Amino acid sequence: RQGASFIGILDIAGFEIFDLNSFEQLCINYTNEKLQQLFNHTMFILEQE
Amino acid sequence: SHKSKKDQGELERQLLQANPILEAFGNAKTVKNDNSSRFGKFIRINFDVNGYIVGANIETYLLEKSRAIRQAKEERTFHIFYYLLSGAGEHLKTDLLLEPYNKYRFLSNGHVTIPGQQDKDMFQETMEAMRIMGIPEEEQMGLLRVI
Amino acid sequence: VKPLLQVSRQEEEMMAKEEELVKVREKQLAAENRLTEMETLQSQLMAEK
Amino acid sequence: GFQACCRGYLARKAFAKRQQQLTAMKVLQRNCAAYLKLRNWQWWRLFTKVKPLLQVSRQEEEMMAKEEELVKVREKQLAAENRLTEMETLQSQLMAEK
Amino acid sequence: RATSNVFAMFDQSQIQEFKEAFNMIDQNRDGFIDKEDLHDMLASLGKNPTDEYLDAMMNEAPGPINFTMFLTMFGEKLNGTDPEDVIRNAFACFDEEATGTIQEDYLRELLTTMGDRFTDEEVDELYREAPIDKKGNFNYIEFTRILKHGAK
Amino acid sequence: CDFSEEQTAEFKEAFQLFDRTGDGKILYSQCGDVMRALGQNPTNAEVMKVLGNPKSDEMNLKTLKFEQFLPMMQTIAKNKDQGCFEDYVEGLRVFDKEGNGTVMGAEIRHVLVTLGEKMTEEEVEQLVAGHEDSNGCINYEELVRMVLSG
Amino acid sequence: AREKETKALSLARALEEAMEQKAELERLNKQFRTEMEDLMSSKDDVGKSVHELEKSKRALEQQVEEMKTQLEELEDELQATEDAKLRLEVNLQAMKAQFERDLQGRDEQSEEKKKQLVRQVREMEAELEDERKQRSMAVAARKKLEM
Amino acid sequence: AREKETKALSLARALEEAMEQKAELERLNKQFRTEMEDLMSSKDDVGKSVHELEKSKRALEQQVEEMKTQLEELEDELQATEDAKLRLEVNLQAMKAQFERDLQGRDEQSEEKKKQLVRQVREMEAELEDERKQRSMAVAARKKLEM
Ligand SMILES: [Mg+2]
Repeated sequence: RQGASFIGILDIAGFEIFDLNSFEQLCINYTNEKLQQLFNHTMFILEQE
Repeated sequence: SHKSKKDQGELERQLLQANPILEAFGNAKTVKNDNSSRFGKFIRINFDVNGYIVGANIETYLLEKSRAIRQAKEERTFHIFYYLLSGAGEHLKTDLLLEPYNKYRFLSNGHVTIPGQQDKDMFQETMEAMRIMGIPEEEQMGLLRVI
Repeated sequence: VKPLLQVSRQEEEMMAKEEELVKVREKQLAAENRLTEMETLQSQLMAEK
Repeated sequence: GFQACCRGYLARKAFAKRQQQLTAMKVLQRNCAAYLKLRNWQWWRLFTKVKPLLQVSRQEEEMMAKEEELVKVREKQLAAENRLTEMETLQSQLMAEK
Repeated sequence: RATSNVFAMFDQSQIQEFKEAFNMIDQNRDGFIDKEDLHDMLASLGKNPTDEYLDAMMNEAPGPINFTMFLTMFGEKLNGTDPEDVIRNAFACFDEEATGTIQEDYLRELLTTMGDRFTDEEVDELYREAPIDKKGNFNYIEFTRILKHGAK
Repeated sequence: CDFSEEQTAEFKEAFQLFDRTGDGKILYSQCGDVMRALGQNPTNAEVMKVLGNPKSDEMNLKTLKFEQFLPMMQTIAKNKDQGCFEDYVEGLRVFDKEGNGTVMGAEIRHVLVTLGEKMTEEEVEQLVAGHEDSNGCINYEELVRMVLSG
Repeated sequence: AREKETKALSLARALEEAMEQKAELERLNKQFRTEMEDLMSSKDDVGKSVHELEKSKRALEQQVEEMKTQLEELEDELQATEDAKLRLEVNLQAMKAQFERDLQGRDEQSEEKKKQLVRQVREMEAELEDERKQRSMAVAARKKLEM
Repeated sequence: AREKETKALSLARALEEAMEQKAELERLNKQFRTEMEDLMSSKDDVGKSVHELEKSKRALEQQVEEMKTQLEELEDELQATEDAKLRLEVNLQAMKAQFERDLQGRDEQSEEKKKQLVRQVREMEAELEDERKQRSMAVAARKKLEM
């Protein structure tokens, strides 16, 4: 278990719109919005900071 | 770890089997994807100072456990329910008290197919994946008994 | 003639060597098992603490 | 240039390996060739059946080897029991602390 | 064959073991095997049958065999052989993982390919009596016993 | 020849130790490896050059006699592109990002596998094997000196 | 040029062989000249020392027998010393492999026990590492309140 | 290419010279042996027997010379072999001593690194508890703000 470095691979549940969206879809779409904000922050904010 | 002692390594072979398993228990056919996953996962692969793989850790998120109970008009529950019901042999049907798809009311749509797949063959693929990962038959049967 | 024979003495000496070796070997294995078990007890008591 | 040096070193090591492995093969195959005939020779299989009896004529080395084995095992078991008792007294102190 | 002093062929322990052997093997202990001394030993150690055809080999060493002649006839067939420890050490050059075994096919390849080559018939003639595993493992460690202390 | 026969006598044996035709001949693919076994460091470009640029399949099929191998060795012995230790250490230092006399084994593997006359991963793992440390770093000065003196 | 080099080598070998043949034929011819002077000048003579000529011939044959029996000794002495060298070589190589086995065993035990210690320590360091971030969050939250 | 070609062709010329001289001596010696043996054959039979005695004695002298030469060459080969065997015995002893030193080095390195690991680990645990305390202080100061 003495790992020196790691590569992480993220596969979240993708953005959902059904005929009926419930608490499950709120949490999924919130996770997708957080990951998109990670993209926006990395690309546009941390870069210019 | 490619080396003078050239091999088909154990961790490599097992790592590749983790996704078929979590997909069998985790994924389901929705109206948007026939292999809709219904959980998030983060796979962390650990490398030594030489850059060879020493371990992987899979973290999962937000499983939509409600899908076990009730589904919309063209969808399936998690694939394993269909793999077991179609792939079990008569001794396994007897031991697990399995019934026709129309007996279960948690399978809202009854038997529903995925184009280009057979649940009876995906069952054998899943059980081979579990064997390769080293889950013993008592634990595989525990899983199927809980399902 | 058997009290005169040396081979019986050498066999007796080999048996004495083996017997005392077996005694210390039994104590070695028992001590290893005891140490392992007690160390697991010590570790569990550390967790409970 | 350096890859040529590395590939030379590797080829030279593999050659030295072959050279010694060939001398080992020469020993092995020469001995087995002599065996193939001698194996079937009546006087040899007679002598080898006598050999367990004459093998009783033997030197004392096994007793001293067992003496050394005894000493090594005895010292290891004494160390193990001392560490066991130290750990056990510490564990009893952990009981008091719990 | 060559005519050197007989001791050069054998370590002191090995010729001492031959001296012990010959003192047991000579049966009417006149100092010489005669054919009765031989068949007496063969029946005494072995089973009930006796095979006078073996007299066609006792004659091979000329006259009644003195200990120097007994040693000569054994040594001239025994020459070209080496101690058990060096034969185990020789196998170690090929069993790179020190499993104690070589594959049946791989040992056949090793013997047939290089040095002064065995024929595949000679390899199979080893295998007709050598210890072997139906899984393919040649447990060469045992073979070194069978080649010197064994032969059943 | 313009070469010392005392070592030609050794080269005859060392060539014959590559035996796999069943006689005093050996195949083009072996030529580089026997030259490297006799103590020279021919590049694969040099090996192809002295062989007259054979085809990649012809390399498997065509063969040298020792009478033809000896002048090949002589050509590689007399004239060479070989650098030296004082050059190679300066080449390895290009990867020394920190100045401590050490380089990452994964970097040296990647370099040797990808640049120049590409080596196999099996070869390169045999090269770096035994130069491990707790950081995965190779001390390139000693690695180079050992490989070169090996 | 490197083709001509071996052409010259081959022809040099041929020349050396032909010259050795010539040297032998010269030796023969020069010996035959003296032998012909013996055939045709006051020689091939009888009785005067023929018993001594026989004695010399017998002594030469005896010396050949002495050399042959000494060769029958030297052949076995060379065989035995070569076999001793083979035993030396094979035991030396097996001893190098045995010392490599010892070195690997030292590492196997010592490194396994020590790395188990380092693993427990690394699992503790993971807690220290998360405590760094928890402290950073706490102080950042207080700075967020202090304004 | 041209200088070595000239060398090759000059060696070929020398080879032809040696070959023709060889053939000349061959037929010359055959003729001379025939003439010499006719002078044996024509001489009286006892003198002829003494010629074969001298001829065989001279050949046996050459035989003894060759035999003693061979025994000298074999003596030299045996000496070189025993020197090599002693060199191997010395190298075996040196290799043994070297691996002994390396083994003691492995033992001392294992003990030293064990001690270093455990000592630094005690410091790591102390600094972890320090970070625990300082984070607890940070969150206490936050709570005492929020209050
Ligand atoms: Mg008798």
